[PDB]
Amino acid sequence: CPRVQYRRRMHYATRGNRMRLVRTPGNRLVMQKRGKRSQGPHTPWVLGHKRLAGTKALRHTKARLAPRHQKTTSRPYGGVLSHEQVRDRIVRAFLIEEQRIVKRALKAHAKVQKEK
Amino acid sequence: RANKTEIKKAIRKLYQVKTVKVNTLIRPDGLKKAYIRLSASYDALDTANKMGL
Amino acid sequence: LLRKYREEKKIDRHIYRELYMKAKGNVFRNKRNLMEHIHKVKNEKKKARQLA
Amino acid sequence: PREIKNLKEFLAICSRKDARCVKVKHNPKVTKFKVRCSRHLYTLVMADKKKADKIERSIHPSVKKITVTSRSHAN
Amino acid sequence: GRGAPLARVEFRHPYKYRRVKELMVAPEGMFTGQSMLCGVKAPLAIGNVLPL
Amino acid sequence: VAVRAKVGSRGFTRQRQLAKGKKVFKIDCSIPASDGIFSDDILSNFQQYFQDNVKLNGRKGKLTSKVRVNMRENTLSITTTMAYRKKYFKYLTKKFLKKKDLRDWIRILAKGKDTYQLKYFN
Amino acid sequence: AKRTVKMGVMGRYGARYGSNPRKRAKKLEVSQHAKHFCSFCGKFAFRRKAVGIWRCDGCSKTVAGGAYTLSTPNNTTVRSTVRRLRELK
RNA sequence: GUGGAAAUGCGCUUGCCAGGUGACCCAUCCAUCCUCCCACGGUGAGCUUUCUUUUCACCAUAAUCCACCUUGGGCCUCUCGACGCGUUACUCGGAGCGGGGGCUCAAGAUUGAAAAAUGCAGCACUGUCUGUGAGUUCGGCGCAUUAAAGCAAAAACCUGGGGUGU
RNA sequence: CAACUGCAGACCGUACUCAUCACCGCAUCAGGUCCCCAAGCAUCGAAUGCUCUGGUACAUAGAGAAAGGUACACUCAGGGAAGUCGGCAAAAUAGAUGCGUAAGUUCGCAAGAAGCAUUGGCUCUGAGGGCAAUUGCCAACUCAGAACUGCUUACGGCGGGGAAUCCAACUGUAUAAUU
RNA sequence: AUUUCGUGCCAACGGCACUCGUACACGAGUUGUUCGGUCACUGAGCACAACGUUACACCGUUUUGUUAGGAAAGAAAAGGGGCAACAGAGAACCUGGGAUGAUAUUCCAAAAAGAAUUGCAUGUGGG
RNA sequence: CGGGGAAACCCCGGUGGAGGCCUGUAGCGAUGCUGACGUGCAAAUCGCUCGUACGAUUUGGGUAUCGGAGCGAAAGACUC
Ligand SMILES: [K+]
Ligand SMILES: [Mg+2]
Ligand SMILES: [Mg+2]
Ligand SMILES: [Mg+2]
Ligand SMILES: [Mg+2]
Ligand SMILES: [Mg+2]
Ligand SMILES: [Mg+2]
Ligand SMILES: [Mg+2]
Ligand SMILES: [Mg+2]
Ligand SMILES: [Mg+2]
Ligand SMILES: [Mg+2]
Ligand SMILES: [Mg+2]
Ligand SMILES: [Mg+2]
Ligand SMILES: [Mg+2]
Ligand SMILES: [Mg+2]
Ligand SMILES: [Mg+2]
Ligand SMILES: [Mg+2]
Ligand SMILES: [Mg+2]
Ligand SMILES: [Mg+2]
Ligand SMILES: [Mg+2]
Ligand SMILES: [Mg+2]
Ligand SMILES: [Mg+2]
Ligand SMILES: [Mg+2]
Ligand code: NA
Ligand code: NA
Repeated sequence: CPRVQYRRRMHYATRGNRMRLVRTPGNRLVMQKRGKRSQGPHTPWVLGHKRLAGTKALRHTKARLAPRHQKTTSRPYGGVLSHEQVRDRIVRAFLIEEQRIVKRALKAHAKVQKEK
Repeated sequence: RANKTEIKKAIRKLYQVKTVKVNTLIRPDGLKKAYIRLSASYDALDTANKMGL
Repeated sequence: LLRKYREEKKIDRHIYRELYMKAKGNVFRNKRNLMEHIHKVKNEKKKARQLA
Repeated sequence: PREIKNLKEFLAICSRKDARCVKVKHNPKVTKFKVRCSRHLYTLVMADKKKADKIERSIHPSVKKITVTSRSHAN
Repeated sequence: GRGAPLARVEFRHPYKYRRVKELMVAPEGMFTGQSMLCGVKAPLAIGNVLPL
Repeated sequence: VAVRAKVGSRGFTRQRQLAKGKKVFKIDCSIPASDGIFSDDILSNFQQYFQDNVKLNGRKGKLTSKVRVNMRENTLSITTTMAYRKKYFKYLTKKFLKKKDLRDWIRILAKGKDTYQLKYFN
Repeated sequence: AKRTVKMGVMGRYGARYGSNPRKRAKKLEVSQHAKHFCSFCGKFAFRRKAVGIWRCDGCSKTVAGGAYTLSTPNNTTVRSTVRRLRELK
């Protein structure tokens, strides 16, 4: 029986203009706008587009007013990388530096040994 | 060409009343109309009688 | 039905896997068809175990 | 709207000097005290009929208190 | 509009504290994560850029 | 649903019953007994009219004494342990009123739980 | 060959476009939709995504390959030539 | 600043650099809100030559906030697998399946404040409900399929690397 | 720096219409004009027919079997294309289910090829599930079968088929107003 | 672009009729911190400045990171100033009303019928 | 998932839902009656019938190319 009308002043069904049907305490059926949804923080696109854990998906106004720990974790590269990618960088930093130290010593020792 | 803030200040100077809201519209014939709500401490009927309405 | 029998341990993981692929393979017509097959398989296992 | 949990929280709120009025609602089997401060309406719900009167008489005389009743169109 | 895939390569700026991103036509066998060497003293491998 | 139905069982239906029992419905005729609109004879057949017309388990006229109709002090009280709708006795009262040609003189309303009364209107 | 005797994947074209044009396109259509061996992780998981772009489901690597097949016979010859010329120094 | 072995939880400021949201609209399947039927009940009208525990109408809860069981996904830990888990469906696993215990994201559910003081129908007062089935693109499978067809951009905002301060 | 509190929150649009009468066609013209919401029954159904809510009785009317007309109206004995440049127009087939289906072929099709049978009403039977402790309670209409009984072949909606020759491979475009 | 509303009116007009009217006359009606737009984004694109050409600017270039032989920044930073979307991006408010003749997520007054959310400055308490 | 086979490999039944695929609404068109009208409802319309209807598809707003010129799946088509 009931049929509804747009209540704001845009009458086109686009992705940014989506409505839900609501019954009021006065026994009426009206249109109420439901907002857009964000996808939330992600890892960098070149490293795979993976959704981060411990972070909420908030729109522009909600993200500004939210507490800080709702968008981050308390570890290095908190709201940017995942725990697998943080481990890769730490291992890469230590192991590669070790090879440079080892190969520098070998080159110096071989030169001294050759000269004598 | 007047705005709401200027209208509110002009009313107090002319009639010595304090307002709480001003609403304006531009009529189809080009004139501008304003609805002015006075504070509860001031009687709109008393002011209109003094004006001569 | 197959998930319930595995949970209740009336069936084991070896028979469950074999019957799972046969159900997807259009072997059992309805629930009664599956149940009679399970009893037939279980009875044969009893005979083999008692022979061991 | 916010809910007060215990009495000592209610006494602080009712003494905040920001309360315009206190509305008392006499529901069946419960009584509610609704304190109208700025930006928020704080409510305190009591399931015990007695000592709900005690709070009503022991409220600050300075603050305005009203009994909520059913008003008609002409009322 | 183009038949050949393109590659995004990332370098360091020689003189400033920033990163430079380039876009080139990709040779066959190029993969993500590969190291590109450009210059006179670069070795002879697929995907490297050398003087003729 | 679970059991497919048959035409042979159409005539009879299960009445169902209450666990606690002793549910009473009252119809009050104090307003027209106050005036001369009603009569003692009309009250007498009113007792009989409800007695033979109220159905039980799909059949009418045979009461297993689980439904009691007796009325006292110008109030017809039905006491039963079988499930019933309060609206049913309002429907039966309307049938009686029409048969006696009094539909335009008496209207029936409800006060509370299991109570009906007859009043005039103007 | 239960559903179709010889048309194969080209059975979606009905009775249009001619038998020999359909045969020529069938060979390249099959390999373009096949799964190719990944040398980085040892899985048959390479699939095409737009012409010349291949992505592995296992290790999530992307490789520049050839149109309708992961590696072309000309590429195999080139890799051997370059390896020999590098070893020559 | 700080808690936990871990997933990760709880409570000063940014010349420069780096990421993210914005941001990309799906057949099929499942599905909220919603409306459409049934079963039970309350209220009011309708038909009644004869039948009809019967026909019709109504039975409503806005935004915002507090506290914290279902479904789907990601991950940690213990026990470390060749056969095993799983979809209607074209999958997957020593580059770590499955089972026990956990951390987290999304969509819902539940208790409460708002809020009966409102709304509806009958005549000052009365009544003021829940459970099933079908349909329906919010959301999910970051989804199949043609592709020599394969991500519009930017403002604004968010987090971190360094540095400063305590 | 997080709470609370006090004060202040500028400008323009806002009536009505959106069409068998409010716009464009000289007009209140059977033409044209983008978007959202969309009930019940029959039924595969946004087909087609009828209906609750909402909306309308506004389009010059009255009397009234001349001929000849137009029609989104029909029927005709016997024959059955003899009519005509030409089966033009009309008639005709028709849903669903079971069986059955040729030449030719690029092996995909041709194909609903062609053709045969059944179908109403009423009273029953069987199969296809869920949850709690073998029992109890509960939900959805689909399919198959039987006895009895009847026909005046009885809404709407819904392919006529076959054998060949010429041309163009195919889907598509294209002389708004004679191709 | 006043056809909306009330009261009156029947000369002409609504191809018949009118006591009716979107006709005629006289008076009324459109209320926003949150709705749409500007403020305040880029796109297909446009073309001020600068330069060049033309007897003559009323011509050409002006987004493939981007003007101009080019000194266009008022503590380092290369590449002038703008416009173009009322269906793309962006966007802090919801119900009830006995509140109209005509407006309402725009009106309601101290029990605001009320319940909220957000932008500026202030003041207190923690400091 | 079942069969057959020494191998190479070959068969049945399900599932799945492809296609400038088919019947058919809305939409987009315009074959026949050489029907109606032909001082018309209309300076091209009306009625039945008919083509297509997931694609080289239909459509709103914005933007870009014009008179010795523009644009054209090409008809001397169209450019108020
Ligand atoms: K044929
Ligand atoms: Mg305004
Ligand atoms: Mg093994
Ligand atoms: Mg093993
Ligand atoms: Mg585990
Ligand atoms: Mg409209
Ligand atoms: Mg018209
Ligand atoms: Mg049916
Ligand atoms: Mg229909
Ligand atoms: Mg229709
Ligand atoms: Mg004849
Ligand atoms: Mg002749
Ligand atoms: Mg014909
Ligand atoms: Mg044949
Ligand atoms: Mg047939
Ligand atoms: Mg052709
Ligand atoms: Mg023509
Ligand atoms: Mg006239
Ligand atoms: Mg917009
Ligand atoms: Mg706005
Ligand atoms: Mg077709
Ligand atoms: Mg003609
Ligand atoms: Mg010619
Ligand atoms: Na076609
Ligand atoms: Na541009």
